[PDB]
Amino acid sequence: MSVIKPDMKIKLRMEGAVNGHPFAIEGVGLGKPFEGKQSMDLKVKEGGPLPFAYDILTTAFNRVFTKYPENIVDYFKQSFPEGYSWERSMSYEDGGICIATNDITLDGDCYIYEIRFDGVNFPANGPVMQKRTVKWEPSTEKLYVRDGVLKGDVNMALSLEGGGHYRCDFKTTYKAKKVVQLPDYHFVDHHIEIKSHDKDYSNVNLHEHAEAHSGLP
Amino acid sequence: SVIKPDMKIKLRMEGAVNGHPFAIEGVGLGKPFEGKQSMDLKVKEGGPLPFAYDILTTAFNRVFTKYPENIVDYFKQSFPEGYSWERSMSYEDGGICIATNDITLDGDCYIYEIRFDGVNFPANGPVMQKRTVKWEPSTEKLYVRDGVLKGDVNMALSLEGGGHYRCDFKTTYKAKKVVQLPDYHFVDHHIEIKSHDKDYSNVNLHEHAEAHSGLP
Amino acid sequence: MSVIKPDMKIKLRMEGAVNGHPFAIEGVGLGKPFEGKQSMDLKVKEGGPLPFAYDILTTAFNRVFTKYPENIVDYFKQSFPEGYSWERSMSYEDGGICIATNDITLDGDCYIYEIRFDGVNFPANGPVMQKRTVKWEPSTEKLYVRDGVLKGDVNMALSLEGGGHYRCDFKTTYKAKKVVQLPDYHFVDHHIEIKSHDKDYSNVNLHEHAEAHSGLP
Amino acid sequence: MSVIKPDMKIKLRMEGAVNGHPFAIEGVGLGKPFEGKQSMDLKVKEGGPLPFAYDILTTAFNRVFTKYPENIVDYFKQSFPEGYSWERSMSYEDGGICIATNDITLDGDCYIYEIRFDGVNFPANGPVMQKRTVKWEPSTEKLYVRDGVLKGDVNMALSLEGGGHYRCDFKTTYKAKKVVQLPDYHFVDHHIEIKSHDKDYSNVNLHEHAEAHSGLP
Ligand SMILES: [K+]
Ligand SMILES: [K+]
Ligand SMILES: [K+]
Ligand SMILES: [K+]
Repeated sequence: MSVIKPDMKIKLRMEGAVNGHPFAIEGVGLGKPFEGKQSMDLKVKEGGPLPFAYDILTTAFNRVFTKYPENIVDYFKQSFPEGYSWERSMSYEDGGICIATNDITLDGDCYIYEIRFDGVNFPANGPVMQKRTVKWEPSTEKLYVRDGVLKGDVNMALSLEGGGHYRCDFKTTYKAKKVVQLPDYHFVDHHIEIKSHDKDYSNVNLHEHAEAHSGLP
Repeated sequence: SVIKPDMKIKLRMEGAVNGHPFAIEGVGLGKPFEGKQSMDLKVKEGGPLPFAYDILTTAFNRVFTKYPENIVDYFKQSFPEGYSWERSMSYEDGGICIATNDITLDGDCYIYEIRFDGVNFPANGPVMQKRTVKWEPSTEKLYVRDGVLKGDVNMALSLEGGGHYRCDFKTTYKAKKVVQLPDYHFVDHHIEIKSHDKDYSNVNLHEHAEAHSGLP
Repeated sequence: MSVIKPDMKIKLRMEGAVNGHPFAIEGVGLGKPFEGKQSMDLKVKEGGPLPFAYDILTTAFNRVFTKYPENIVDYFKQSFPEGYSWERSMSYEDGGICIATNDITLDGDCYIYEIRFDGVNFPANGPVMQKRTVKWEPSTEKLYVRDGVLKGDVNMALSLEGGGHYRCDFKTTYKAKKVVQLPDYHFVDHHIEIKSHDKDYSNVNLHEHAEAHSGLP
Repeated sequence: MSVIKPDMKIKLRMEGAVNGHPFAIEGVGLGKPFEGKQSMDLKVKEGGPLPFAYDILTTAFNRVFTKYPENIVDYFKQSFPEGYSWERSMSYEDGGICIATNDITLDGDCYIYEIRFDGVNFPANGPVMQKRTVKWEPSTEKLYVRDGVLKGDVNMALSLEGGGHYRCDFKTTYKAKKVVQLPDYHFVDHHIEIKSHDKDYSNVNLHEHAEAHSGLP
């Protein structure tokens, strides 16, 4: 009581490949774990310029930054100081598919992410290889316990240039590194936004706002 | 001027699950602007039903959804001509249902013609074993595609003995006339069986639904 | 044991709906069970002229007509005279999805099918509603036992007018009406063909050739 | 002169992660490309003993070793000496999902593979993490052209210890590194087998036999 301060820092490195093309990105940021807000700056270190839509990475760049109510177990805050990991599949409607992992540790006031990201089967003319995405719409993730860990599923949509949406289904498994208390079925509303970026996206400023709830009464 | 603050509902569903035919009729009423509704359902054929009644309930109308001013209400616009929907329901254990509803309006009463079909439910699964408790509340994601409205929702049935059984809904809503097309939005749901008899020949069913646009 | 002839007959009625549009079709045919060949003539009785590619229905119009090698168990011929039923989902790459059931009985030398077929979510501009399909490619179905019944999965593809293919995944459950010996994992090669039809498909002549095998040695 | 001999060699390195646990494997082998047979020895170099069923990896360890008839275009042999790459998703019935990539080059008479393999969401209690798999059944892959490259889809099944099967759907994209003749829709029968292995699977002898065909008749 309590290793989680109302303001905390973040450092990350992501190593990855999309359609066989390796890349690496590093980031530093800060957030307010209790208001469920956070932001960070990201730099492409390898594989620049990135030949695919930068949006497909942004949800990989931590649910501790989630405003939780008193009446809902917070699975992620409990997990610390030791931390937790997640595994995620991201299945796009045109047969594109990404899978990512994050190992999350804590070093004093700073969370440290080790991220692996991989994607394949994106069509050369699809909205990802042509960089035709605008942003992720807001979302509501559904979280439920299975086999003693936490699952989260969310229907995601990328707004497209020239209108319409491009759909993706996320399936995440969250794994506390130690015994914590398990939440009941609940929801997390999200909104992730790229607030600014250069032309090749080599530098990105990224924000997220997330709040948990129990849905309709 | 066809949508009165209090409306009635009449429906018939004809269907089959794992090749077993059945039919259900229902009467109900709701408050379209409050996004609340309820109804009484009676199994007319194929009773007693050999499968979890819960797979049928979401088939038994987004007219009954509370829409804000700032969000276009596709469903209230479609009347008096009305609209139809098509829906696939994909269960994590390979069970799959598809349903259709053709919705018309007669005076103050909505009329549903529903077809429901399901296959490949495992005999030892929670559907055929009837081990479901209720649907969790949900948030549906609605977006336009090819001039019509799509709605996708991550659904989950609570199970006897704990845990959940997941289902992915994909719905297409089709107005039977030209209507204004909404921006990407959400509909929170909560559907509940309030009462039923032992073998579910009689069911009282409630839904509460509200539209919104997510996190500012 | 002997309730099957080297030549047998078929009668069927299918009732169905695609995208909410009801229809009905009847058919009569004959086949050579032990050779795995059959053909039939089909007539639209209701809902004509069908507004969707007829091809989506054709596999719905009996594995009794499969040549089975002596060394593979034949679940299908073995089930008669009590017969069997099947349930099938057919998932198309564009979100279109059909499910169908067949209850198969035997009356003397004639199999009788009671078929229900339903499909939804076919896009208005897609190859099914726009009737742009040419034929099913031949296929190899994979059959395996689960929970004391027989499963069959097959990767299907419709050739398209002006090139390319439109993919569909079939998952079938076959259920004998009496206890039968269960087969080992095996394959059925298929080739289904519309040999002739009239302009709007009110009348169709349909052939299938099917042989079981156990793959590369 | 043809860069493809009747007998050729193979060298590979795979780097990967399953459920967030990294590993690396190297292999050397040889095969007869015009006969569609090949074999190789594999050694775990990092991450061993592998904590998951080795079986999930084996298909990631080259369609060149496929016997093509003369009447079917051979996308793979044509692609050399410049070679080709593939991307593959492998979707398991219990929500486990792997994606892999292979970049294939040619050095003299030795193919060189650079392989990335990633898998997530395999349940702790599943047959992959519990190592309850026996072998892959033989299979028939379906190959078709799309967007000027070659697609291959295959229904796979792992035989399980003490009965039954565990199903996986493969979707592969093959990309020649230069312009080659595109084939028409066809099939490849496969049979992959671990012929021998030591106890924790640090050392594996792996064989594959593959033949192309056009289906019935
Ligand atoms: K863009
Ligand atoms: K129950
Ligand atoms: K056509
Ligand atoms: K084993």
